[PDB]
Amino acid sequence: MSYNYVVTAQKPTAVNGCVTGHFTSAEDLNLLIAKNTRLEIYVVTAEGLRPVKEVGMYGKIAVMELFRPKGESKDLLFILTAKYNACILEYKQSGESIDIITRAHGNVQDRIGRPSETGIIGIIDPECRMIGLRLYDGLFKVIPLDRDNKELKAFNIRLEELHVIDVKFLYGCQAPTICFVYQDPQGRHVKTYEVSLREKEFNKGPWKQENVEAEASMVIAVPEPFGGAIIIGQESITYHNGDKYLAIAPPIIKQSTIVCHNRVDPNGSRYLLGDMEGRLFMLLLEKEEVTLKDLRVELLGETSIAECLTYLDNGVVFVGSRLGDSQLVKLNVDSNEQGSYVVAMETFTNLGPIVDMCVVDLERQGQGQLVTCSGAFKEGSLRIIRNGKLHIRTVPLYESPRKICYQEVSQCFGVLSSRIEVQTTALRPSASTQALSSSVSSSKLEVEVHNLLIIDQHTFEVLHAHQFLQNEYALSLVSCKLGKDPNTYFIVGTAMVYPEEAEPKQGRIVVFQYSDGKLQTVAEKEVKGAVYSMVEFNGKLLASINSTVRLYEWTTEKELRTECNHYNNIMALYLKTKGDFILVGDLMRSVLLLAYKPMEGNFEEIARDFNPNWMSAVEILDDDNFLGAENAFNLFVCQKDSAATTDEERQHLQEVGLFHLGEFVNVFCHGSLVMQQGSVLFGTVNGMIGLVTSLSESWYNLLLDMQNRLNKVIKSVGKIEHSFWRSFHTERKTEPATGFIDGDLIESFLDISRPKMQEVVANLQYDTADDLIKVVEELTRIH
Amino acid sequence: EIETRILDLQTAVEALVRSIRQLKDVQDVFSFRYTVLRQLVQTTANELDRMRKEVLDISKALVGRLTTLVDLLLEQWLTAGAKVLFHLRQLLKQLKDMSLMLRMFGQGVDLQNAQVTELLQRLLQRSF
Amino acid sequence: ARFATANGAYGIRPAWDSAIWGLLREVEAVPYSNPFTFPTCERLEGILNRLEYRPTDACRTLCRATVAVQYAISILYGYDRSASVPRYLRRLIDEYIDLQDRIRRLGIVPVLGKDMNIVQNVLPERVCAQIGIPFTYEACLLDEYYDCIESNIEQMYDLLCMCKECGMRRMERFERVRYNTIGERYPKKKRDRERFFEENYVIIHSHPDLGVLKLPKIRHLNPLQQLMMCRYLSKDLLYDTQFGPSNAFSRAQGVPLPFSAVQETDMNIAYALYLASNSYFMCFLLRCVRDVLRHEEEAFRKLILRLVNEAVEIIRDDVNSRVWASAEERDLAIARSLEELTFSNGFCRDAARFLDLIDAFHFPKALREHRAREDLLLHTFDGAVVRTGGVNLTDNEIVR
Ligand SMILES: [Zn+2]
Repeated sequence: MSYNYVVTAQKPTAVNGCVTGHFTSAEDLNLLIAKNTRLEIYVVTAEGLRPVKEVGMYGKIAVMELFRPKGESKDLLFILTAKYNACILEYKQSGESIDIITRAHGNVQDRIGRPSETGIIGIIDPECRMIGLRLYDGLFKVIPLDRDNKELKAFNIRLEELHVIDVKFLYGCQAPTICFVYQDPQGRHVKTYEVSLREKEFNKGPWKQENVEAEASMVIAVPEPFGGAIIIGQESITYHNGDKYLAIAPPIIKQSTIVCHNRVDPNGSRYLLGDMEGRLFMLLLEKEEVTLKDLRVELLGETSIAECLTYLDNGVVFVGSRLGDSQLVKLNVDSNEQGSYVVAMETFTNLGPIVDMCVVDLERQGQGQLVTCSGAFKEGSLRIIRNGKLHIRTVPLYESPRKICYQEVSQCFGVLSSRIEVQTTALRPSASTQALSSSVSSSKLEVEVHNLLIIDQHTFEVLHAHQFLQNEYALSLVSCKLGKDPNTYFIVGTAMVYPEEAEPKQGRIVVFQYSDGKLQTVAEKEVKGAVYSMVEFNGKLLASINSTVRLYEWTTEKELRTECNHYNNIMALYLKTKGDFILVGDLMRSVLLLAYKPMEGNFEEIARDFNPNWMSAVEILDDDNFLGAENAFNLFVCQKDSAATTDEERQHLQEVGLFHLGEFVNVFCHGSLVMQQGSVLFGTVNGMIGLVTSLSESWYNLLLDMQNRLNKVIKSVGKIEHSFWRSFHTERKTEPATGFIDGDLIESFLDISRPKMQEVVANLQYDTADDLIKVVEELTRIH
Repeated sequence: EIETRILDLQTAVEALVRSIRQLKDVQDVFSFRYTVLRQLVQTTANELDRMRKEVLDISKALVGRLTTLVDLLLEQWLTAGAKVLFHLRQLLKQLKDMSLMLRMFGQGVDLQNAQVTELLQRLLQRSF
Repeated sequence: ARFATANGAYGIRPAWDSAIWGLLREVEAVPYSNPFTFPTCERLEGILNRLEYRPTDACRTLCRATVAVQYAISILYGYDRSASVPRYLRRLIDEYIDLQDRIRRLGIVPVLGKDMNIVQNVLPERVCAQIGIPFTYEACLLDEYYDCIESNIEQMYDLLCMCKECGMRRMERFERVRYNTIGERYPKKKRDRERFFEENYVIIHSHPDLGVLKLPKIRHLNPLQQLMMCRYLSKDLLYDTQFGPSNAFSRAQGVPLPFSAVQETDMNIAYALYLASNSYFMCFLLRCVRDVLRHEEEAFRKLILRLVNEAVEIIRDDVNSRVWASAEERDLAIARSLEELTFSNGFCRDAARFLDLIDAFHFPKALREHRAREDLLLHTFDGAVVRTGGVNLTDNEIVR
């Protein structure tokens, strides 16, 4: 079988959602950040956040709510995993005996159903009587919270509205009542129903359906003092308490859609809104002797790309960000000279989303450093992750970094980038704007404008910024000397995208060369389509021109010329060459191996993967082992059947490996951070940097037996089976993980209790206690 | 000519079946020439009526072969000729079903099936 | 005849019971009807609680168990019986094979070259070759077959059909790729495009709790036509516009889809792609009727099991009463035997065994055909055959 080993290096660092409450103790306030696949608990203090415990949980924490059932001094959590592994948690620490017992557990997966495009919606009623959950269109699963509920009971309620944009629970009314912005074919509306646990069905609700703006996207449940709910749209905010339709059309709201909301005071008189432009508005609910007098909006300032906002003591608003590094902003009652109430105080580091990276050994020609293209929009930057825990030097680019490639001989990093520009005047000045020199392409062949950001290896300043033509998309970049010519060249794969046209059908391949002090294009080559990616295949530039995976040869006259063709693809997004093998990992056609034969001068399809998946990133591990990953957060290894009775078997790769990574792999580059078999670092959207290391069969049988024994002892929070978490989850099939080893569980062995260590090793006597302590230390030093 | 009759009936029916399925299709592209709302539509309607007419002609000759079979006519030939009348009444029933779109062809299907039901009851009354 | 009363050759062993016989017999009598318009398991439950009995109560529940079991037989296990769920599946199979035959036949003569070759990607021999499964008539119902056909269908469209609507669908992919890499979702800005067929939400009314169907990404449906197609799909899974009365008028414009194509594109090519779009919707309609077959299946079984569990639950009180006061042998026998009948999907044999076991259980003449026939006259003024007819519920006996 294919024997590999996956181990995390940087734990996931993007925030999916955070909710505040009283978890650790009845007096103290707690802030519960939930980075993907691991929640973190903190105790808020005037000095700042104080970590107390970091739990690693076998599942993606999608819905996270803090509620207090009647009779509980604590609050209880409700973690709902993306694989539908709901489990109610509770804090229990007794003199440094920090432990989170699971009060209730159990899967709530609907066997049959169509998942909603909006995503999973999880809502708690204010009176703590039901757990509202939306998982599939036309259905509303309800989980009661009766004191006696050790195994979560689930009963779906049929629901008439088909497309629900948001559901919430109205405060005040004794009957638990939902309010939901559903989508009728004519337009979207808001209705209310009374959910009855006793009758297992809805009932006629408090009010009725009032046409809301065609973009209505949030429901906010205003507390008892005022009641009702605010249905935020894109241009008009509104209020629906007692058919008291109160609405406003602020101009500042029109600039961008609102994303997240937060309750400043229990009185519900102030709500802090946030959008992805990076702004913190406030819908001050001016009270009215209490009904509502009016709603108004004022911009407080600028934080990072908001994901989840929570208000804490002393006016310190936590800005959980996903597309950029998180902030602990503080509100000032008085205006600063600049005109922004907010002031940055602390800056946590988010490496996500990683789009492309490369291992560059510069400092010591050894122990290389990962220069990753982290972030997007205003938060885009270059993180220089380096072993040493892992040191992160951040170099802001003020604009989304797309691709990166390294030219050793010229001492520079080419970085394609794009900055959103108003229909043209720039929005926020960027690093590209402030470049030491710049030029525009003279090629005669909101709107983003791509350009290339060459960067010195030392000061990491932007030496040049070659802005491309109008309506130009640069998709790919490689630094390689082409064929005979000794000079290495920067080749950018550009593609025209006209707003009037739909498909990108005209493209261009431009080759550049970094002369000392000035950048200059060498040649150009128009192509019929977008060049999704390119690689330097044996002195020749293999270019992915839509589905046509052409291979271009370089002439002594400095002009690219085509030589071969292939058309068995839909879109050849991912091209990774290894020797002669060409891996054209497409979108829906999964992996399709190709090979160039010099005697024939043509490509041949040696094999093709047999599973209709959607690839994200792909890499040639070894000549016989082929890895990849898809949208379904799963890593799979395909093997070429070297010898077979029929060519049909040789042409069909066997999927020897299956494994649920839980992230969206976005890049695969070789090499390892440790100074001085194999190491394929991968960077995920959530800011994880993992490592794929091949293993011998002898350790694989040892580590797999080890995995099983550790599963029995190390109980999971929420009572999730480990094997259920690692299972290959895809809409059609769910097969157990095989061919991979979860390294995080194997590395748990270092600080499981010594008597529990004797528990696991007592059976396995491969040919004991310290013998296994040594081999896990052999495994922990690879990352 | 007891068994040579079984030979000619079966093979001629194979030809009918082939011509009829070919026919169905020429219609289907005529019917895909629908949702044109031109030359193809007219030339296909032109090829439409051609094929239909020729099929009707061949079946009418087979209907004459049927009357030849009946005037010449034991149980194994009764059942064998029953198969002929059965799928003949079936194939023209399908032809009528199509002819009912009727851009003639249907009444020719009618008069042939009228000879069919005549022959059918004429044989059933004696075979019983 | 004597069997015109509730107690027929295999019928339920009073005024309401005659209505039940009218319900079961109308199934076969009507020249044709929509199986989905015929009651489902939920409505069967509804009627089951509304049954009228006249003078034990345990025998009354045991009689209503025969009602539901005979009902299930006629509704689902009745392959080739009037308007049944499996009968729709098999008739559709014939439409499917034939449609792909038409596609293989494409290019026989002037009836409608490498462009044709890309069209024959739909052919079952090709799709089975890519999955590696042996070419088989049953393979169409496999989920993987439907998945593979999708990639070929949209491979076809991007090579030959580059229009405006399809243009938008292709651009979508490029943008979606960028938006997924940064961990975001496609925005609602570009809603200027007419709604794509996939985005629509339909719900089958026969089994309302089936969840929203994942509409197949059939292309080239005009906004207006998209409504009618989705409309019929929700009502009777296209039964009305493909069989039954006046099917010929709908047939003028296509069996699974309306006849439709884009302007300014070679019609010869258009018909070819249109055959692929029809075969793509055929495969959907097969897998759906399969799912509604299974959801009546499971439901019926569950209902029967619940009922028979109550039967042994109540008759045990009758056994203790007779002891305090051969018939005792018969009662305990069927008690144990009903438990032994697990109705495991066999399923017809267990169902037939059930009613035979109930037939072996003694009943008062007040419940036998004597009174039943008498009551019939006033108003006017077996499992063995079922076992034979009931065919295996497994798909590829039905496909045969
Ligand atoms: Zn089109």
